[PDB]
Amino acid sequence: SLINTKIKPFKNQAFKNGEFIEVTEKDTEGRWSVFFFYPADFTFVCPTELGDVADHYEELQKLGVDVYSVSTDTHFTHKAWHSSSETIAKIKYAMIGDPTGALTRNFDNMREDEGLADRATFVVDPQGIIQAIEVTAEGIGRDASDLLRKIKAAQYVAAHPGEVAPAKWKEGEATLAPSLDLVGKI
Amino acid sequence: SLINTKIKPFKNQAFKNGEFIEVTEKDTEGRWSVFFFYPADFTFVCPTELGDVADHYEELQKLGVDVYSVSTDTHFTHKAWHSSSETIAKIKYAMIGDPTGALTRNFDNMREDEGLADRATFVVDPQGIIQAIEVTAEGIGRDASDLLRKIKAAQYVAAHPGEVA
Amino acid sequence: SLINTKIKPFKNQAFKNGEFIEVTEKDTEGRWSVFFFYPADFTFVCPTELGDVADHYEELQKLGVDVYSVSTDTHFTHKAWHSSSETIAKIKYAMIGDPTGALTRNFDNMREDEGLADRATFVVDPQGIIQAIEVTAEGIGRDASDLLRKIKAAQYVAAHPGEVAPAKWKEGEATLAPSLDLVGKI
Amino acid sequence: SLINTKIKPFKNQAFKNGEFIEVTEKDTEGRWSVFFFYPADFTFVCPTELGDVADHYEELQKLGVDVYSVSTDTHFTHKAWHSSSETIAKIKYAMIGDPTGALTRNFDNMREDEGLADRATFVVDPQGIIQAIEVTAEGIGRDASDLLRKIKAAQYVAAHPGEVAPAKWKEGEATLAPSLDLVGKI
Amino acid sequence: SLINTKIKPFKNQAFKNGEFIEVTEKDTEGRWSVFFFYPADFTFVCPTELGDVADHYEELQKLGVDVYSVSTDTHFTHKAWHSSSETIAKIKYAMIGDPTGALTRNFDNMREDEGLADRATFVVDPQGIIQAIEVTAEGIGRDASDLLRKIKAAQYVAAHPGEVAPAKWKEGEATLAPSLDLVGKI
Amino acid sequence: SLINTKIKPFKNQAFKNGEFIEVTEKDTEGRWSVFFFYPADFTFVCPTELGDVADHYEELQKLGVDVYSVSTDTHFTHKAWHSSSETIAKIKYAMIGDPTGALTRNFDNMREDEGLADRATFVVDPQGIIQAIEVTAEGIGRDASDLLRKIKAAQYVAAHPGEVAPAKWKEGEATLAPSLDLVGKI
Amino acid sequence: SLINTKIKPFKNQAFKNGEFIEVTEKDTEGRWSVFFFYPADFTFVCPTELGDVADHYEELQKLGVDVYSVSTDTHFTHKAWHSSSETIAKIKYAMIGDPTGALTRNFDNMREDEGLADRATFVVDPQGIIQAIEVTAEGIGRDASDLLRKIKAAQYVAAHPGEVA
Amino acid sequence: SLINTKIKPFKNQAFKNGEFIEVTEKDTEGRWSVFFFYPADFTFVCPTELGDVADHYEELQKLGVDVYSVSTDTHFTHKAWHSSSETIAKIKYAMIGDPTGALTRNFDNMREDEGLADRATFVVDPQGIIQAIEVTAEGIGRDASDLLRKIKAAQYVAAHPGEVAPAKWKEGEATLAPSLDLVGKI
Amino acid sequence: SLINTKIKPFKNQAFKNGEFIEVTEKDTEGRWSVFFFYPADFTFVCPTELGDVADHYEELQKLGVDVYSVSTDTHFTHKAWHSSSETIAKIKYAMIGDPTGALTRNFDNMREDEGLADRATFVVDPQGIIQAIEVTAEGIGRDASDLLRKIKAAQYVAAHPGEVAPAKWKEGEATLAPSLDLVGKI
Amino acid sequence: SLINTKIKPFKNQAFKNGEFIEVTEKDTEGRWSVFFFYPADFTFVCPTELGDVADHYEELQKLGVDVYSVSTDTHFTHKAWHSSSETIAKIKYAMIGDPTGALTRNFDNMREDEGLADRATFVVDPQGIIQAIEVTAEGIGRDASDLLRKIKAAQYVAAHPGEVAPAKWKEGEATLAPSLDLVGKI
Ligand SMILES: [Cl-]
Ligand SMILES: [Cl-]
Ligand SMILES: [K+]
Ligand SMILES: [K+]
Ligand SMILES: [K+]
Ligand SMILES: [K+]
Ligand SMILES: [K+]
Repeated sequence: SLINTKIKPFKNQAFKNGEFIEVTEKDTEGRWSVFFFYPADFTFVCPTELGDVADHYEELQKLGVDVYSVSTDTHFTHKAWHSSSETIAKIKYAMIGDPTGALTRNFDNMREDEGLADRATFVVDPQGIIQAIEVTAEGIGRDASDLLRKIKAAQYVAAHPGEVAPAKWKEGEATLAPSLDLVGKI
Repeated sequence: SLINTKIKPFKNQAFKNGEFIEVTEKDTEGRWSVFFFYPADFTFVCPTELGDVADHYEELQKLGVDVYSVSTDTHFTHKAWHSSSETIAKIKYAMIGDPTGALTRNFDNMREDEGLADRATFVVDPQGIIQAIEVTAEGIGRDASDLLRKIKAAQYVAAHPGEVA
Repeated sequence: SLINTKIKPFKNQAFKNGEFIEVTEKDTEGRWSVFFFYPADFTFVCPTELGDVADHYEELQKLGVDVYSVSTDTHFTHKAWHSSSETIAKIKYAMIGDPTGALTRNFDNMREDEGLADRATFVVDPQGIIQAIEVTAEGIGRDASDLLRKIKAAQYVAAHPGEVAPAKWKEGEATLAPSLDLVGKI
Repeated sequence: SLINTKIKPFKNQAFKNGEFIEVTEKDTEGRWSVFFFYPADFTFVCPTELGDVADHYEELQKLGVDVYSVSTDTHFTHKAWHSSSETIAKIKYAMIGDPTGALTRNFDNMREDEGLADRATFVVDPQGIIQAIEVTAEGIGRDASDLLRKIKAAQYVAAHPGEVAPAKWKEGEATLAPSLDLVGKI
Repeated sequence: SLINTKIKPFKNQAFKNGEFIEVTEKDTEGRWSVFFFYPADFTFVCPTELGDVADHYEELQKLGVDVYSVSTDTHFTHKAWHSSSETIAKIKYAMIGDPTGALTRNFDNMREDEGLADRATFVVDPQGIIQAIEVTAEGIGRDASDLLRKIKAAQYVAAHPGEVAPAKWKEGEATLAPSLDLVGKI
Repeated sequence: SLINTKIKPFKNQAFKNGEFIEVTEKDTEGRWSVFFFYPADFTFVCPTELGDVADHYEELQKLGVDVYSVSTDTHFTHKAWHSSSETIAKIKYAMIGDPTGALTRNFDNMREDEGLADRATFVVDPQGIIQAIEVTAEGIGRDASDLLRKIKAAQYVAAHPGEVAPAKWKEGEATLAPSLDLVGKI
Repeated sequence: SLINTKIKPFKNQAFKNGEFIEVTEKDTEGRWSVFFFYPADFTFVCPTELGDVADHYEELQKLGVDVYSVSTDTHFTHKAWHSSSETIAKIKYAMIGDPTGALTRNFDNMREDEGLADRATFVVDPQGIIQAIEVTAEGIGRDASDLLRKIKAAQYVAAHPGEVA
Repeated sequence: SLINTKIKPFKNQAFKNGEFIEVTEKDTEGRWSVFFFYPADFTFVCPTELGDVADHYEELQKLGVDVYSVSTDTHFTHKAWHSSSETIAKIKYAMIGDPTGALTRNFDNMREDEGLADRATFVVDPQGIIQAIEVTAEGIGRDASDLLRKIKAAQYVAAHPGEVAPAKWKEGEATLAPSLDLVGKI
Repeated sequence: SLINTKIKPFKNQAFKNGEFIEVTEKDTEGRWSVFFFYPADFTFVCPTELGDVADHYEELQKLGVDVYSVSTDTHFTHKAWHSSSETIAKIKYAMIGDPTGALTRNFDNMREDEGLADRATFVVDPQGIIQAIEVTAEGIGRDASDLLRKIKAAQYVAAHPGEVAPAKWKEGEATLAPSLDLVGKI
Repeated sequence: SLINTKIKPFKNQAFKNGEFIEVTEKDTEGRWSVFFFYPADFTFVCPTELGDVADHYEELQKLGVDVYSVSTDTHFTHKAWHSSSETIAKIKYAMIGDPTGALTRNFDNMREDEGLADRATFVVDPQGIIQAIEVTAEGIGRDASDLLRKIKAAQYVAAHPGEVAPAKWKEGEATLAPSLDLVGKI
């Protein structure tokens, strides 16, 4: 999989808080990033997953995490969706348009026979390495709280090399210190 | 990704409740399955995660879900690990050995420079279709409760396609 | 060159008069067809050209001509655009979504570096043969009346094989009949 | 697709106002150029279209636009035709001969089974970029008035970048100024 | 060289005595044929040669020989030239138009850099076998009396097999009988 | 065809007036040359043709024209034939032997199934450019008077550039001056 | 075969006398080496053979010979096996883990359909040259005394090239 | 390695007890075989390894094991060596000559830059599967008694499937019975 | 290498005792054949060798051996040579002409830079198998007596399979009978 | 064909007069060399030919000619053969072993299906050029006296470049001098 690989260069237009901006990989350097892919704008389902990320966005920015939602629609479409839907209107992070499919293909996330991205979330660290990946079928919700947890854990191992976060790890809980004597002990 | 693709045929030995059994894709037919990959027996993060899945195993079995843990170690090694660790001894689901690495590569989950599988979880429906995928870096834990929630969502949308807004 | 070539098979979803439908090359067999490509929904030059075609749609249907607008946006986006623009709301012809870009490539009409189609119009006869092509750069509008004139002329020539319609030909004006005697005499 | 691509180099003999001249792409640089392809000298639809362009050549020159008609006949034949037809006699622009077919193939406009060019018109700006294309079937005549309209719109857009001419736009009519604000409003 | 090879199939339009016709390889079956290539209509050297052939056309028809002049101009152009020039107006043989160059290339007679044929003459027998070739350079005119001489000699060789026409063979002169005894005796 | 191409380099042994010599492309530089190919020594038709050329050899030498007869036999064989035949004994020009076939193939004149050259004559100018070609079939003899006619005409064209020899041009007859005014006047 | 070829570069983790160490070809330079491959930890034939080499290890060390056992299991597994079996606990030479299988394939010794090494022994001289090779089927035992004899013969011919008839 | 693979077909001449015979793989079917390779006949070293096998040959035949020694010399050379050396004279098994190198290459045992086989011994069971392999450098003796041991062990596991022979196994000694309960126990 | 390979099919014209004949491989079947290649007719070393074979042709015919001399000259040249040289005049065997070089290349005997065959002699048995080859440099003569010796030995060996003729073997001398017993004894 | 080609580089071990040596192409530079190939040591026809060459070895060394016998056997085998055959014991020239077959393939002399060389002899001059080749089938012996004759002739021609040695030429007999006058006169 693309776990533990570096993200590839990209250049896309985006809608962000009433403005059109350009995003490239250079904007991700030195930062934590979340690439949040979804198939299409303006479908008949409430865009809850994106709204749930927007609800957590202040906290994600406090942790220095930037969020980019991505679909193969244009930034023009994103802007109209943002005006037409109260849920989407809550989004203050960048909505990237990827009509060439190139960003989606960099993350190996294209449904080629449909021309739409799959429902994938990628966590990328400040050096561009992918640290977590989540892909679900339609109807299987992506929980923004499990995403926050994973990010906090990724930030923790980065700040404490020599330690690993066991299952269900949360802040305050015990970590493990990989060693010879710990081999076969747990 | 492999989302929404059918799992590939496989044939592997496993340790399960004190015996060595053979597992193939025919054992997954008509059942919900969780393929739980981890890098290596006799290490550290791997057992807490495996133990957390063992703690929910009764519940997963009430939902018609089978669990298969997979690493590139042999079934011999799993048996030995099951006898020596208190956390692993709780496991009652099948521990598959994948020394040729074929099952891992079928799930595109190999660390090729280490010969070990990445920390990946796959939810596979009764038709062999992969419905959820999770992969994390060495040190970021999986949450068995989030896995359960997803499995319940997957079962619900299968039973009731189209219930949305 | 796609002039005097046969259209290739396609299968696309479309928005037409409040519903979603499938459109394929078989729906064009036996009919006159206009494939009207444009780059993106929710932009500026695109709606005026599409509305202008919607104004001639009653006349075109009386001539047996079906209209298909095409962009690489999805059919969901078309529907949304249709509900929010007064200009697009008057479209009663099929709005095809081509997110894989396969129909656009069939017509060799993709801006590959943008993932959007160019501003191209094609006139296709009942046998699937393209009889007229028009392509313009981003800021130059098309004129549906010139489009109509070309369709009428195309119909005449199909209906009168040993005749040809000269420059600026309108219904009822003097046509020419290619022969040995007429050679070099105009 | 040739829209928005640069014309290729060429070198051809042409008949222009009683003399044979050489035309190359260097003659087109810094000028607006119309390449008017037609299938054959001493035929029927071909002269009426060429005469119609001649009727507008005074205005086109006034706007800095050069015209080049092109067929696979030789420049010798164009001269004989100029002398024998009262319509061709009024042509004051260069009548290019393309017997190798090289210029016709640069514009991808050969009828390979006939060795004759198709009825295509290309509008080229001072930088060599193709801004408008029109191709019609053998029996359908082109309309010089619509060619004029397009040239004027292409010239306007060159001069007012950030503006675009909507459908049916003519000199002295309202133009659109793309902005974030205007998206989805028309 | 193409001496003693079979002509390849062809299908070309032509002008012959005020009418347009189709010529193919079937029209030459069972007949003797002269393919007279020249570079271009409405030029200078070409008509004098074509006229010289026209003068000898009755004699040729008596010998069962058909003439086919060829250039890469169209049959429309040949008609106009036929009406235009007093030299060309006396041609009663078929003027083939070869705008695709296929017929010229079958006889490996194309000037690929000009798209015009060279000045070549081919004698073809009733079985389609080329028995004589003549190619001269741009500006050197051919002479039909030579052509007739070669034709008469070709026909004798066919009607009297086992004999050969020596240099300067004219009707009534001695012919050689190839044999073992004659080897090195001349 | 090879008309108006430059001869390729060659190196062959030859027999000339009781002596063996080497001939290369350098020996033809600055001179007019006639390459007279024939199929085989000690045959029947070949000597009569070679003799006919021998008769005209003084006239040719006055015009600065050198003769080179060629066959795929060796120079040893040419000598023996020179001693053996009264027709051949009168040849004072160089008899080239081309047993490798390289020289024959440079002139695309090989009968690949026999390993013998066809009956072809090539006129080459001082710059090595072929100005006239003649190929006849096994058994049709060539005529040197024709050859001289083509040679004299080739030389005039070279010494008076901007003029062209019409059909049947002989010394003293009118020549054409290619121009614009003359197009379609003949 | 690989007889008389130079061993290829490698980098692997090993268990040795209670610690994890890294082993590369630089540790073999200037020494006589025995590479002892076996299919899998926590099995049957493998330990008797490994124990027999452990019984001669003091002697092999008196002759300047280093021993490396190799299997496709991890160094973690070797450590666990060393703690649980009385036969393996006697091993004081390095137990190399080869999970990517690179060291095994360098010696052309992989059972590709099992992901396990074949039962092969290689004797490698101080210049990296392979001087003796032995490979046996599953179930045919290696003889550590025959190995010793060969190592002594290899050392003798190296010291005294040409002493024959 | 070739361990546990089937031997490939072969056809070689051999010297055996004063006679020349032919050996193919068909002679190995249903039998145990030992292929004993060695570099060359008639060198300056006493051929002890081959003599040591000859000393054990009666016993090997009682166990139904056939022996074939192989080098790239001819069977002619083997026969002369057998007459000249007392050690070689003891050999009653087949001495195969392999001058094409094909048998040696089937067992991947060629030193290609020398054209001699390496010092390899292969034990092959009645189904053609290689069960043991031994390769040594020069001076490192192959012990025929270790070979007998291996063979007895190979024959034993074949006769008692479900059992394996541990290290140093000899007849009378205990075997192991691969089972789950034995896992990690030894 | 051609020793012990079968001759390839061929079809050539030849001069034999005042007539031209066709020779093919079918003429060689069931006969012993000598293919005597030489570089050129009317040269120096070539006739002395050919005459020497002629001196032995009576004996060769008596032994059922046919002879074929071969060069790249034509059969016409062989006849002229037969008439002019008292040495060649005594040749009663077929003098094959190989102007395509095809027969010479079948025997791999072309001097590719000269288009002449090298001085090679091949002995072919009734089954088409080449049993003896001799090739010499340009200046070295072959000896027909040694050719005879070889033919007689090849015929003896055909007749006494299991026997061989040793060095210097001549009719009625001791021959060897290969056996195991004779190995290493001579 | 290896006639008149240069020998290729080689490096082989040999047995010569009681010792083992290396032989390469450099040992032949500046000397006359005979490469005498034979199939196998310890056989029947081979020794009589080799002994026969050993009988002329004193004469050959007086002529500056070195002899090399070659087989695919090893040099060890040669030595052994040398010690056991009365015939081989008289060989004082180098006996090359070619177990890789590389020298035999250089001379294109391998029986690939046997791994043995054919019965071929090559005469090589001081410049490494092969001047004579002889190959015979398995039972036909070579004659060293014919070999000597060819070497002498080869030496003469090298020593007298404008001369050639005819058929059956022996030292002192009449040689020929190729020239124009001698053509066709023998
Ligand atoms: Cl385009
Ligand atoms: Cl050969
Ligand atoms: K799209
Ligand atoms: K043309
Ligand atoms: K493993
Ligand atoms: K030839
Ligand atoms: K050999």
